[PDB]
Amino acid sequence: SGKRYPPGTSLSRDCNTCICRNSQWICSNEECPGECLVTGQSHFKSFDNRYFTFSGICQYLLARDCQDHSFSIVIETVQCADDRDAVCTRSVTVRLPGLHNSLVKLKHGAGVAMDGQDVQLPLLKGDLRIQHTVTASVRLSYGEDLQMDWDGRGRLLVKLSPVYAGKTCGLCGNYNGNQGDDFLTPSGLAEPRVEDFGNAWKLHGDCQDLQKQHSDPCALNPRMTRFSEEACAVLTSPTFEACHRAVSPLPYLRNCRYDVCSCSDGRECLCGALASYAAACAGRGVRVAWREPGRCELNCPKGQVYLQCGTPCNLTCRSLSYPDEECNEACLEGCFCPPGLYMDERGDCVPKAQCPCYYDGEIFQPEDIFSDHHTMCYCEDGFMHCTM
Amino acid sequence: SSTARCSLFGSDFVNTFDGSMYSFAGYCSYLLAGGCQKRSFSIIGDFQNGKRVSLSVYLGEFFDIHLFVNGTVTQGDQRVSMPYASKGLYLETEAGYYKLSGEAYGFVARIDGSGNFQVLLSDRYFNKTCGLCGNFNIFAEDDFMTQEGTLTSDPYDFANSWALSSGEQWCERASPPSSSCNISSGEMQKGLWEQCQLLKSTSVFARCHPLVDPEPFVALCEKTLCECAGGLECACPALLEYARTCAQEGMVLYGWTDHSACSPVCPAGMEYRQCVSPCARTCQSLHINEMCQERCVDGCSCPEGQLLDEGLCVESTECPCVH
Amino acid sequence: SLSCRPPMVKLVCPADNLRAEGLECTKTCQNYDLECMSMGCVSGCLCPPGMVRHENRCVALERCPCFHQGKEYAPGETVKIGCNTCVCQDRKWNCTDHVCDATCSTIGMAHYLTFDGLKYLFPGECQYVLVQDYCGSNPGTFRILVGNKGCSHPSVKCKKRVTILVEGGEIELFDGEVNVKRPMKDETHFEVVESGRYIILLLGKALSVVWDRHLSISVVLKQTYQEKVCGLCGNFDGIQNNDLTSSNLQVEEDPVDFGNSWKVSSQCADTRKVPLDSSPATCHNNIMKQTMVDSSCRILTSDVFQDCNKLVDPEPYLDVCIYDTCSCESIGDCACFCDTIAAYAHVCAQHGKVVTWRTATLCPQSCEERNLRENGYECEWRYNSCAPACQVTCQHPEPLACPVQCVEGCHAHCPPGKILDELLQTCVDPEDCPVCEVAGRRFASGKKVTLNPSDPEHCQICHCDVVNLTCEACQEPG
Amino acid sequence: SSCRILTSDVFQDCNKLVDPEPYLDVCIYDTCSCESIGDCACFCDTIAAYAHVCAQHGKVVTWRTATLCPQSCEERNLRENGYECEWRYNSCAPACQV
Ligand SMILES: *[C@@H]1O[C@H](CO)[C@@H](O)[C@H](O)[C@H]1NC(C)=O
Ligand SMILES: *[C@@H]1O[C@H](CO)[C@@H](O)[C@H](O)[C@H]1NC(C)=O
Ligand SMILES: *[C@@H]1O[C@H](CO)[C@@H](O)[C@H](O)[C@H]1NC(C)=O
Ligand SMILES: *[C@@H]1O[C@H](CO)[C@@H](O)[C@H](O)[C@H]1NC(C)=O
Ligand SMILES: [Ca+2]
Ligand SMILES: [Ca+2]
Ligand SMILES: [Ca+2]
Ligand SMILES: [Ca+2]
Ligand SMILES: [Ca+2]
Repeated sequence: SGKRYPPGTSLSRDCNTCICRNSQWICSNEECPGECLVTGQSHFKSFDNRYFTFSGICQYLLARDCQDHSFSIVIETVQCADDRDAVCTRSVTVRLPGLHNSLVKLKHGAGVAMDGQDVQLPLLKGDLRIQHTVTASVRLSYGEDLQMDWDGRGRLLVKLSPVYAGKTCGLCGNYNGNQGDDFLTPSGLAEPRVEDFGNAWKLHGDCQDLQKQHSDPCALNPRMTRFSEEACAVLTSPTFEACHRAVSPLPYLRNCRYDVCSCSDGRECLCGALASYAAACAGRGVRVAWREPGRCELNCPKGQVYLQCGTPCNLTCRSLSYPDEECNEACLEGCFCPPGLYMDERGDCVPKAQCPCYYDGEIFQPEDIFSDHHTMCYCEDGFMHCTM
Repeated sequence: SSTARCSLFGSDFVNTFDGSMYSFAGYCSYLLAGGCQKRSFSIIGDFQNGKRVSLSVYLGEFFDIHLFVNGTVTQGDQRVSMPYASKGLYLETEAGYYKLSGEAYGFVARIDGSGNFQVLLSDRYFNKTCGLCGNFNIFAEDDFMTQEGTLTSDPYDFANSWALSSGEQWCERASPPSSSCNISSGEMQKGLWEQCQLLKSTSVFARCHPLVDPEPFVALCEKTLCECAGGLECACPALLEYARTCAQEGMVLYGWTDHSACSPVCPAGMEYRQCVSPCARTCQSLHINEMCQERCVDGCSCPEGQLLDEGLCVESTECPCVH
Repeated sequence: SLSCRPPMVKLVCPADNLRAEGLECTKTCQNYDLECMSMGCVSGCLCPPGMVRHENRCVALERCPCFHQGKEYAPGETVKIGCNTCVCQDRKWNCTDHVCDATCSTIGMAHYLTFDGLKYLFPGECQYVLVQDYCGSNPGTFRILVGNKGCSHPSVKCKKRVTILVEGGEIELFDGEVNVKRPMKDETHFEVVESGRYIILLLGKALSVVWDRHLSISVVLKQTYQEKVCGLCGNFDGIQNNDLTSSNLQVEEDPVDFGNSWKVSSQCADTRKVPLDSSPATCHNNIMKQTMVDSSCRILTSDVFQDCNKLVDPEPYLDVCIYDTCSCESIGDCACFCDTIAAYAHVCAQHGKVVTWRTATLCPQSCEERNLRENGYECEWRYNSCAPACQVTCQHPEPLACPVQCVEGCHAHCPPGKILDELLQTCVDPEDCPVCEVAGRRFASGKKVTLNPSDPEHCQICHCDVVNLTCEACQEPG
Repeated sequence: SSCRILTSDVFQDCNKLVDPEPYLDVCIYDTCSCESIGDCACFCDTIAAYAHVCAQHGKVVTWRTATLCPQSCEERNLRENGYECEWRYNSCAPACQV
């Protein structure tokens, strides 16, 4: 990447490691997990790091295990503004044949609904865990080979581990390392026209298949042509200088100009597209400080404070009740409050004196002496001290 | 025919290409006309708060003349003088009223002294355009097809589908105005019902009926004779529109403003004629004829002599020279 | 109400089974293999289990067609994608496994299309390894190179130079003609077909080169290699996202750091990381001109190309158009525009879609000067849209291995009974060719090769210069 | 440089009769302002205007090649299936024939 390293060094990609020996990096070829990404209006990323766009309005199949049937994911697209070139995601439906043949549904908020029943988070069933992440985004985790992300305003993600190498099929592709075969319709033949690929995965026949995927919706709204240039010109400005040599910015720039000209409010469409880039720069190692009072700094409530890179392990009051559990989480970005204060259910965060206990799910107050005949339990400062 | 006509006359009112009126007190920019499959141009109308300001023509991606009630025609952000002729858009004044011709692209916009947008548009866009002035078809009932494509019964949420925002201002859904007329009714409907009625009674208007119907025009006036206090002149905006709408159909009317007690506003020296030629013989002009076979246009002009010189009528004896 | 038609029967949601997959999960031919959601059925009328809906007709058998490009195909019908046939006997397409012949390119001044298919931007001014075989752990037969001068910003400047190094040879080309600086040993495989606007140029059983005399470099390789090469064109493995493996054996993400790894002279200037933008230098803050160029590059999406746009995506070849002719200051020669469209038309021709896009007010391409040396104007040379490149001539009478089906350019056409020679520009009767047939067998028109090196005792050599029925004596080793 | 075709080996005969300095100032002016992309006509038409004036004074000129302002004439010889090939680009032929 245009800089020198001495011999013997070992720089590491996200995927694997490489070592310099005789002016030639030696590298391993061990597989590493993929990420299908939905975001913005209609902007997809396959597992094989392909980018494209398909603005159809039906229930499309996003992903599926296709040699066995451990799961299946189903996106549901709708038009999302006055324009016709604005088709955002409303909901996604997950299906686990391993447990009851159930049917999870991530709704347009941060809500989840199993089999029609709304649910309070967390949801530790046997395999699948569903919990908030920053208290503004849901995260499904089935087993150790599947993750998800929030489908409230339409930024679905997935994490498929290499045990699914090449054995999945959908809009997101085969997950085989080859970027070119991803336009493979279910009839087993690669299509060159994206307008044919997506409309082959629709689940309903009544839905209208589209004939052209447009590239410049700023023609129908020439007022936003100027603003869409200077707005996402910061994406190539040196504010993001640190991760041009980590991921190609040229598409994340291409997906901005389609979002800012198309959606109802180009304020947040702008600031949900710049974050699509920083969230990928951060997935490789580079964190960027791109927030300003002008460039969309979020408003953490009075109890909380903004924070760039922090630990979501010692935040929630449920942590003190279950301390022995492992938190093998990263250094995330969001709204926290200082280390003396821990997060309460009612939005405020409090010291650990009035931090309640969550014994057996039941929310006990900071001083609750409590006993059957044989056991003896009390809540001191977040933890539930039981005896016998 | 081979042409069309839209009009945004008076306050908040609209007249599409096909005999369909309504009211709309917008809050921001909105699309008047323009293609729908592919846009070579787009005529745009900015509203401050119900009352209109500017007409705008964005010629694809690269150009934007900005005329308005403000009259100080600007472009992009740099205020330019007037006349102006860049990119095949002659921005002239005709009959004391401002014009924006685009004959290469197939449209002729203009504004009057009071502020009344008008859009004459060719038959090349028959069945093609869609916007706030409706499609140019024969029918007049289907011409609310939203930006998605949806025949809507409401004349209001339609016009709010065709909104277009910028970076300087993002705009929301305007609300229909809460009419104060509903309590201040009084005598105002009894004595003033006649100025709307004289579209039907008087003989000078009693002959466009086989061409148009005044029933919408009388319908749209009676709701606006009630907010203005103490004036018969409140009827002549909805009436002035009826004059032009019959003129465009191929049957012009004459001398209707003699007894109507309302003449449209114009600067000093001139008053409202009817069917004056656009090629006004001015002072610093070349005495050439039989090239201006254009159709006849309404607007205010000078007296019989009193040639034009820089926006004022001056006597032919005092024609200056230039160097 | 409406009693539904005979061929199907109405359904009713049972109050017990949650799995009331009835009307909502209406299985058509698209969504049979696909798995469907359902809350409960409806008061509809659904086909039996043994059949499905098909465009307002409940087609009975599971014989319903096999879609491609949004078009019907009955079972048994075939389609030809590439060099493979593929039939939908059943409901899925069933294709062969004959990997086809890949093709680099240099679309414009500074772009490169790899074998597996990856357009990328690399403006350079040094000499660069386009493709070679000496890669890691291999013998190293051929080392095609490429070299540009004054070509970081496309313009009427940027003449290319190409030095190809096969079989210990050095044949190179620039300024229109091809030059041999060192002839190679096995002259039998060598061949040069100056047919039309191109210089087709074979070098072996599994190698070929094409050159439009101006900038394009389209080397064609066969099935033989399959991950034996590397360079700016990548490794030719099918995997499409490992074509940025630099010389130092790692994948890079920024192509401007890739080609800098493949320069020959390790002390010339490495090119500069340009700030990314949708507008090149001339089109930078000239939004007027940026639309006149965009519109004129929509010829790639026009009524005359509609057939090819369904096969070959034009979005790669459009980005090159806007990039080149912004930077290019076209004044007298509109070649930095007319050459990016011809590069798309030729790819459309290889897939069997000949096109006539060239008129008198757009990229004219006359052919009248060849019909000038003769005082009598015979008028045999003509611009033909896409004519075969591999024909028979006095110099090459036999049929050659033909990597290119057809090519644009000026082609000589005259009635039969006459064969073309290039030195005498017109076509001439066959007997006037300096053709050779020594001791009976059919072969070329006297190639300058020493046949039979193998056996000394059977050293029975018979050359032929132009016409002579001669045979030479072998010098004994003893 | 490209407008110095007006002062080239092929025009030396006419440069002695007709001053090229007027017709050169037009060349530099037009094709700067002109954004020639597909049609190089804002350049090829300023030289033809000089060649025609050179022709009126009896100096016919052939300045037009295949890499500079080609001007094919093959489409008129197309409506007939049999290609008779009578239409040709002629440098300066009489305009008033029968
Ligand atoms: C009105 O015109 C003035 C003078 O040209 C200009 O400064 C102003 O921005 C215009 N306002 C509107 C609402 O168009
Ligand atoms: C308008 O265009 C539509 C769609 O092409 C066509 O179906 C219809 O017949 C046209 N109507 C008129 C009045 O031309
Ligand atoms: C393809 O067709 C061949 C020949 O009929 C048959 O032998 C084979 O099983 C088919 N394969 C697939 C994948 O359908
Ligand atoms: C084009 O070339 C082909 C192949 O040589 C020939 O068969 C055909 O007649 C030519 N057509 C024209 C229009 O010259
Ligand atoms: Ca794949
Ligand atoms: Ca209508
Ligand atoms: Ca590869
Ligand atoms: Ca064939
Ligand atoms: Ca003479």
